[PDB]
Amino acid sequence: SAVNDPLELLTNKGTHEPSFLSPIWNPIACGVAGVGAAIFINWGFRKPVFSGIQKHIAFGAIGVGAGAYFDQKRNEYLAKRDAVLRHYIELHPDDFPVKERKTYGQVLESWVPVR
Amino acid sequence: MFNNSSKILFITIMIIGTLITVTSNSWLGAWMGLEINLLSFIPLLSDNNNLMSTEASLKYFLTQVLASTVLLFSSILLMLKNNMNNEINESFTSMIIMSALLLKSGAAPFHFWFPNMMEGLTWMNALMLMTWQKIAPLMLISYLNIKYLLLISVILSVIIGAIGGLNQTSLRKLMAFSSINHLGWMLSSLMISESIWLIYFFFYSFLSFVLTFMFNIFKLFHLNQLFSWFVNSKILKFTLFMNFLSLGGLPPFLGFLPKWLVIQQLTLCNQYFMLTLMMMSTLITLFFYLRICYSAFMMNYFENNWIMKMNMNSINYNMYMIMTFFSIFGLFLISLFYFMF
Amino acid sequence: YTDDAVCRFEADQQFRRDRMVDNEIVNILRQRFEDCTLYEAPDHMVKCRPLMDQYEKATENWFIKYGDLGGYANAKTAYMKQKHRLIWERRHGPVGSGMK
Amino acid sequence: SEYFGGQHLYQKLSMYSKTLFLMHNNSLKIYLLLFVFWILILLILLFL
Amino acid sequence: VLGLDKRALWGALPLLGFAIGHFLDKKETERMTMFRDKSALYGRPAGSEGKAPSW
Amino acid sequence: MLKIIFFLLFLIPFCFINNMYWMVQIMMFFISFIFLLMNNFMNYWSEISYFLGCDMLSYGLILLSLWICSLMLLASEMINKHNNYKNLFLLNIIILLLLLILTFSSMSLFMFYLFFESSLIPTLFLILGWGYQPERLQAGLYLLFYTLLVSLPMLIGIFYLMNKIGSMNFYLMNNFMFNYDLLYFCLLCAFLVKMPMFLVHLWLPKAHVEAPVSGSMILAGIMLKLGGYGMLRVISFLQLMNLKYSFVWISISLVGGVLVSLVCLRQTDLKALIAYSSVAHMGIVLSGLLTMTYWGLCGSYTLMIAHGLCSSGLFCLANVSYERLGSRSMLINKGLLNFMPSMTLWWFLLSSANMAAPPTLNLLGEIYLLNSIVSWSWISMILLSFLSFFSAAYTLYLYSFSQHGKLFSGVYSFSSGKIREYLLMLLHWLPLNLLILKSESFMLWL
Amino acid sequence: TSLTTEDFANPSPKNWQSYGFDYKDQVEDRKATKSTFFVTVTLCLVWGSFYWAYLPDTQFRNWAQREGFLELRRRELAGVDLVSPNYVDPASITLPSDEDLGDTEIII
Amino acid sequence: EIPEGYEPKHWEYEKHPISRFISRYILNSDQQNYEKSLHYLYEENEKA
Amino acid sequence: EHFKPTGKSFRTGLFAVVLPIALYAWALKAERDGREEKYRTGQVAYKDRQFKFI
Repeated sequence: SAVNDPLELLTNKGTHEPSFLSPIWNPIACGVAGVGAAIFINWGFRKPVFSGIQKHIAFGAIGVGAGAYFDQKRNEYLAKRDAVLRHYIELHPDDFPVKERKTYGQVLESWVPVR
Repeated sequence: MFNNSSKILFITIMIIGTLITVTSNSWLGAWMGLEINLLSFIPLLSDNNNLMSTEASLKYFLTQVLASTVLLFSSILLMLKNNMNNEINESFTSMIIMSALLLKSGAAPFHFWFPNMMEGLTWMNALMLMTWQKIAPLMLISYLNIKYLLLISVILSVIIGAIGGLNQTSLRKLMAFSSINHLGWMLSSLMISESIWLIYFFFYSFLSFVLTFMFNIFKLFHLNQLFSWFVNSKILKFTLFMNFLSLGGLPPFLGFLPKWLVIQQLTLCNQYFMLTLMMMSTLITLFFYLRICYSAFMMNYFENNWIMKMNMNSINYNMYMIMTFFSIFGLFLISLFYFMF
Repeated sequence: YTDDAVCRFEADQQFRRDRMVDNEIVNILRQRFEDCTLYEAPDHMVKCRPLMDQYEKATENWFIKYGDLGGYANAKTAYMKQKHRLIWERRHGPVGSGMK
Repeated sequence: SEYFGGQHLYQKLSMYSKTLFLMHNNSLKIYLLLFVFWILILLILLFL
Repeated sequence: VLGLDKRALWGALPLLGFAIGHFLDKKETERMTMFRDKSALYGRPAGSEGKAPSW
Repeated sequence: MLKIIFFLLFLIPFCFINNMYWMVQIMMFFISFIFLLMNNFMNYWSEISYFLGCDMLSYGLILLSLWICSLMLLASEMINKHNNYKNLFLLNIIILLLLLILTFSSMSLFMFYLFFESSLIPTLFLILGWGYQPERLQAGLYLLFYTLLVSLPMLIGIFYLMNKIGSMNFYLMNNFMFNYDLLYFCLLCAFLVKMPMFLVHLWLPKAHVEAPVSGSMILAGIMLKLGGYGMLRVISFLQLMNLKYSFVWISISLVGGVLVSLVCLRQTDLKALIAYSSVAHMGIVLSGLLTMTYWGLCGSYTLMIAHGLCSSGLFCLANVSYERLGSRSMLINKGLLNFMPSMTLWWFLLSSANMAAPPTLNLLGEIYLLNSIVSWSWISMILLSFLSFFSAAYTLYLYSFSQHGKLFSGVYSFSSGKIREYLLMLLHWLPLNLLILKSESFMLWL
Repeated sequence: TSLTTEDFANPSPKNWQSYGFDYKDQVEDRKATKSTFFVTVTLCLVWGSFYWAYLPDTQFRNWAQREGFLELRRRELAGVDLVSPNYVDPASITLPSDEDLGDTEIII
Repeated sequence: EIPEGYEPKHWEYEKHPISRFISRYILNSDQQNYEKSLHYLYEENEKA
Repeated sequence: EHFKPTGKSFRTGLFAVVLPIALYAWALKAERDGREEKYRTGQVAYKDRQFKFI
């Protein structure tokens, strides 16, 4: 629409579809991190890197669990953040007034003649 | 917490002392917590096997006693004129409080005692001093809102902290000058926010927590010892030293993320000139870090040959290797962190 | 609008496609004068002269439109050159006559 | 080009690192005295 | 003539990365479907449209 | 685009398995072939994937790296011959390549910077790890500290652009034109260093002379282009400011090119001479780039591709000679036509390309920068004549002096050229010619 | 040793000369040479250059030339200048009248 | 000439049979890259 | 190691690069400014503009 209402801009509509890697990147990233961290420990102790896979599974499992938990909390923090902005906009409609959208017909800015 | 049950106590009472300061709703309450913290650190710091250690126990005591003394002096004076824990418009009486706190933390103009007491500390002692003891002082400075005094300390901190460090060879003394520089970044981050400072401090402690262990686990105290240090896989030694680069804040590693968020906020607040002096001065800090990496990046050395073997503690090394892994690959986990938004 | 990018992106690509068509409509006209000079020599001056007149006019119109923008020329820049050109025309008359 | 470049800059930076070393090679009293001087100036400005 | 041996059998792992890499971005294009057959330069005529969308 | 990235990532473990040095390049060459099939790009960004796209500009530079980074493995067979931490060496290149691919394939300015410098550290390990001469330290710092000193201030200039544009994406930036004088210096003095400009080139002769053969390839091959590529993206919204200070840069680079060519004639080291030849041509690239005209932009993109392949090529030959004669000085290296006559052919073709000889892709780009510069000002014809004249004066001296005369006397017996070396040289030069046929693609990025 | 006139005339298939790809295992050295040639040449240069030549018209340069002819014929017949000097028609534009400008710098 | 109301598939727009094959099974149609770019610029503009 | 700003070196370096750069950078600025002034003033009709295609 021709209007610039800041509250409209913030408000979601559900049109956006989050990417495929979005709901899995933090779990999978931590899971790989846990395993890789376990790989150092054996290497640091000059043990066969895949010896004692128990520790790999634990670190991988612990990584996934922690990743999912913190990812769950992340969205609440983001959801709350926009909620704050939307509420603050509503309280001060004067400081965020609706502005009209100019088009290039009604403006004359400079250009840079390279020559 | 290394030798006896008594050392366990002093560590805890240090935690209680720091907490009392940062949870206190008045200057007087805050000052008490500093006194609690003072005597929790000295016994941990004093050991009579070393002629040097007792000297360290002294310089710290005289400095901290003076700091708390002058700190209490101004706080009484502050509420003698305002009758509130807070000053409506900052003035000289609030500056005096700032001066004490900076000396309490060894900022640039009053840092002299801080490296000069690092000769006679064990590595585990230096970590407690470098990281934890800087919590209470710096956290109270967030209350005071003087700009030029705080601004001056930053400019001198990064400069003195860097240039002084070039000339050292003692790693304990080198890290002190390195820590003074990171202190400069905090105070810069402290005039803009705290959440950055809380984030930045946590990362700073993380990296120092790592580098201290590597020296502590292998008891290295001088640059020469790095070259003489024996490791089975020169690849392994090469990778352990790649933590210094993170401490230098290079972006491929985790240690830059802290520096990065401090610039995305300082720049947002139009403090462009400060960043020039700071970031430029960090290069000199990055320099002597590379002087340490001379013992790792080149990877075939002339070394003494009466050692074939590495003798190391497991649990410290076990925790050190985990911490090192993130210190090199910790960047891709910025996605997870939700404390910057 | 000054805030939407898809509509700007739509026009920038359209401007670029039209630029190619207009770049080489000049090229075709050059090839005509190119070919007449080879198909009409030795008496080619009389016959290529009209073709070159078509060519030189096209170049100027080409240079009035896309000229002096350099690389990064885009729909916005080309249109804004036109707005400034027209303002100068009504005030100082056609270019080449100088200002008043 | 390297007079204003590196080799001189290092020769200057190292020269200052020498000077800061001597400034750190003093008794503990001097540094505290420096602090007290700073306090006294702030107190004097307070009366004004 | 290739002069390849059993060691190249490990090559399947990098080829595994190729297919996984191909799959994701292909999955990404299926997330790009809000100007699909709607832009002014390729948008379908209003009415009596093809059943299957182009690309 | 992710097809490339995940291919490289899963090739990382090949560094760890033993006797996999040669199986790596094939995976590195094969991916170039796969990447070579997916050319359907345009001026605007294409094949979006979460933040990774590619236009015609980024494509050629990416494909150049894959080719060059693949030749690094061929050139540095000595690392395999002496098992000199080859596994670590391989991991350095695979990491380094990934940083490059992301750097060019990044769609947002902040990312470009994020991987811009990050590629440096893998290069820095390369110099110290595998360099012979003791000076790799004193040349290791120059590469690191010239770059960091001018890249850190660039980071501020990047963030200051969010608070105005609100984003980093390149297309959205072009809609703005900024007027602040310092901002201009915080996004070009950082790239003018890495080009390099004549007065701030002091790191280039040190890094190239001391770095190993492979490090010489990538330093001369892709690092000098990241400065050039960066400029092509950020003069779009510095057009107005570019007009007030361009004449400073054009004069310095043009006069800088001439003066360096004389410096080339007074060199006596093969590695030094080739490195100083890089500054000479890079002066023309930068000069035409700042002219901002359609020709100067397309030409600059072309020459960066061509020059990288050539200068990378010429570093092969210096390594071949150095490997046997043991010394890189011109006095030692004489009359090599009488030891390795088959080699001398490749010396000529790569040398000839460096002096803008036809039908190479190098001459196509150089014709264009020359056009833009002349159009910029007819006074530029003076040195632009000198620079093109002297740009052959040292090339002949490089080729003729090292190949023609009577053989050295003290040299001890050494092996003759091997098939690996010849195959390496062909892959450097042969594309540099055939690319002229399809300059359609690697020219019109605008 | 003291090799003979036939040890030089009866080449021993025992020692071997390396093609620069390996110096220890003879079959390995030939094996790397063969595979490296195949990809670098038989695929990257032969198949690559072939595929390049038949690449579809992706820059819309061949397409333009078709427009440059059709577009030229239509407008050479239509009594319009062969290249329009206006990005949009001047009459469609709405100039800001002089009082609006207020001394704004105008450039050509 | 294009029939009155016929929509060609993108590969129909080229002459040589090999070029038809590449554009049909080896490369993304020009429409696809054009219309993905529109989406991405739309979302990116919403950031700012 | 054996360099010193001895005046002879400065005098050598001064005329060597700095003035050729300065004098010639001045010439470029001068010539373009004169040429630019005509264009801004509107002196040159689009018929007569050189390097139309550059």
